[PDB]
Amino acid sequence: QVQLVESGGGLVQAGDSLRLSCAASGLTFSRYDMAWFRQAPGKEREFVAAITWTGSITDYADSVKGRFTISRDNAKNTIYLQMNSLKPEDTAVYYCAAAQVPYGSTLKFNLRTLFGSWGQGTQVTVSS
Amino acid sequence: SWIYPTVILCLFGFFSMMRPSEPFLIPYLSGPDKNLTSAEITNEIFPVWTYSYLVLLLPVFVLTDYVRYKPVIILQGISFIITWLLLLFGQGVKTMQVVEFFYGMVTAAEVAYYAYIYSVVSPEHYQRVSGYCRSVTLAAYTAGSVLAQLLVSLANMSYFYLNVISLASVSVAFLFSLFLPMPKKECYSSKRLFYWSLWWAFATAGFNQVLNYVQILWDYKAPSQDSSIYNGAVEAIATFGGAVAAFAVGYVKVNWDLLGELALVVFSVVNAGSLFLMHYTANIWACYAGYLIFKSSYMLLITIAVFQIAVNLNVERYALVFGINTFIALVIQTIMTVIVVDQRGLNLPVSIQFLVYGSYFAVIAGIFLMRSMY
Ligand SMILES: *[C@@H]1O[C@H](CO)[C@@H](O)[C@H](O)[C@H]1NC(C)=O
Repeated sequence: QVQLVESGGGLVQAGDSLRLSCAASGLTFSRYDMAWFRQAPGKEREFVAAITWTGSITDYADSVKGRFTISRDNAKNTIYLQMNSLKPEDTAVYYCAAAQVPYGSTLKFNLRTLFGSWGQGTQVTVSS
Repeated sequence: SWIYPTVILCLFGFFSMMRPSEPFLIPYLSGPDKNLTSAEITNEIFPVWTYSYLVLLLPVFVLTDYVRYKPVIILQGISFIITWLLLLFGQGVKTMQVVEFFYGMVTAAEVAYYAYIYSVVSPEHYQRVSGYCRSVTLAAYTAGSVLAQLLVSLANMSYFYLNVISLASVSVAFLFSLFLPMPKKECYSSKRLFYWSLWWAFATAGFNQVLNYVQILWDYKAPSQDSSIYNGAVEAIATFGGAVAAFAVGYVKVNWDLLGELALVVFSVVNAGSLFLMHYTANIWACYAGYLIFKSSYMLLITIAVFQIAVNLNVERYALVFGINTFIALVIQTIMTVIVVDQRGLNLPVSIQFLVYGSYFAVIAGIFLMRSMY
């Protein structure tokens, strides 16, 4: 049972920055393409970022691009998401997701259908 | 006399094996076209190909010599057409499982392609015959890979149209099999046949094990944001390397009576040392060159084995002996995959897997290198 734990969320005035962490457990962290999704209050879960298992690639959503810096620390089985210059439109419950197949990127699995094993999300309330 | 059967057989082989859509199967199925998840594709669809292949290999090798082969090649053509029609217009998971069943039929029926020619040709054309048939398939694979790469990037070719091109290719191939001439009307006693089948059974299991992790090794060794282009190109070149190695087997005048085993030992070590080079070396080019040598060297041997099995077969049991060897390789590969890669087993990372594959191939060479008692 792959267990993930999102932490870092909370109220942040507009323009500040955040860092969320997701200390994955129960899986071989060093083989899986992790990602970050969000669920705005009234929409469906939407891809935010995805860091390949090698760490050399980081896809991003069009809105977030240029502010979000997904990372990973295979020593601590942890991934991060630095969110800088946060606008009220980034509010969501931020879920970290793990690739359902280990080497998703190498086998060329579409990213927006590759991440499951959801967590319980962390609430970010970017308060203008 | 021998030219017409060989020409038609190799035209069928080239046009059947030329399929642009193959290298983009996972992107196609998980893409915006079919929307199959990674978990589904990996666990529910793909395994049906291995079990379907394993089961269907039984009737194939049981009967292909009875039906006189052509019926089996035609069946493979129809299976190709059905598989690609379902791929184009089939949506769902059960439909993809049926696609995998028919692809298992397609690949399991390939025993007739290599078995067929020795029944219609004289024994004195067996060497040349064997080389062309293997090379045209690898030449076709390289051509399909290059065409797909160019089209997808230069022509912005969507995977649907790659599938359409592959469907037209396999349809043309099916049309080429209706004209194949019909042949006319416990066999491992020979030691050459026994050992050539022993290497076939074990080398083949190892070979198909590496192919699913070469690109994973290259990514781990050298994380590059454009690895996909290089991973495809090296695959194609490595496939073209074995096409000329396979071709060169039928052309060069070498006495295979004495050079049979000697080639087996020499190129068995090159298949071992080549794998250690990919595991240890840091340069990706050294790893790329290792794959080129390993794949080209293996395809040189698989050509000699088929030629050297057919020469020593007293009975016309070409599909039985070839069919058994690719079935026992399937059992070995499936067992080994569970032990080595599967979570149920050891769950070895790709970092060390090629030390297992490298040494697994050194053991094969060890048995053949040490058969000299005095
Ligand atoms: C796959 O998802 C996309 C976006 O939701 C959709 O437009 C497409 O129709 C889906 N696949 C098919 C062809 O059913």
